[PDB]
Amino acid sequence: MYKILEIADVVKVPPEEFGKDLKETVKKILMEKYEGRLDKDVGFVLSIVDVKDIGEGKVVHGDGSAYHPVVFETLVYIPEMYELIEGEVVDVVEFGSFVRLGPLDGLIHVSQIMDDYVSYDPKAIIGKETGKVLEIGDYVRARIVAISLKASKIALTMRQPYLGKLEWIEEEKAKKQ
Amino acid sequence: MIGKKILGERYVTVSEAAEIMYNRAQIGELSYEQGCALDYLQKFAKLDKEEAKKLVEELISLGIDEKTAVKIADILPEDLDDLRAIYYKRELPENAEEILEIVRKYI
Repeated sequence: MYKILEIADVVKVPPEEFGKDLKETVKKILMEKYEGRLDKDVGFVLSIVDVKDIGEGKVVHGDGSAYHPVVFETLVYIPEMYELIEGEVVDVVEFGSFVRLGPLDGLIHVSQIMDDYVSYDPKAIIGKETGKVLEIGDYVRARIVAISLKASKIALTMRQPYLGKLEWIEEEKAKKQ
Repeated sequence: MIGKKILGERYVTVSEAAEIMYNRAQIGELSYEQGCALDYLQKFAKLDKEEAKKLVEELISLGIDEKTAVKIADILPEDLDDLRAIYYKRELPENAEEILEIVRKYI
């Protein structure tokens, strides 16, 4: 899932920046501090969208920086258990297929791709009885079955009804019409 | 932790997130992961931001929770089976058909 969060914080502005635009300076500091961070509860911080409020600066002894209370908005990516997702296969190995979900990828272990005997062809995952094939570039619909975010592993499966490579789903619809 | 406290949140569609990331890329170079996110978002956004947000609003007007409305807007289900995929371990909505009509209505 993707979310926009409203966050209250206190931003430290060094004296070397006192001549620059306050909002731009605060935004830059927030970007350097939080973008790229991965939090188990919050998710992956993708962007500091905007700074919505900046209070008066406070100065504490022994410190030359100005501490400003602020409220900023941020876009985050957060995987959720049992979530239905759609993504692109970016790597296929003998033990599974990696699927891009945004800034993070999920892994469909080789035994969770399809209900069939599969084999990895060094020269895509192929089903022996169905002929179904999964290779880099394919779009898939899957479900998250395991999450381990470390400030990482996201496990995916398509071995449930209504899941699979998009083309397989479209074919099923055609037959059922 | 991220900030002193999270005041509130809003689930957003992939379509809207894609435009938000597009704007971020206009103010500075993206990291590798931010770049992957932009690529993913642009490829899986099935509507522009305006339409996606309009769809979510319509679905919410029917009493559909925010998270689910967003997921529906992201997936754009075409039949009952697609809805069954979304409503995992959940009973299908009594308004299942109306949802499909609206989705098949982003038009």
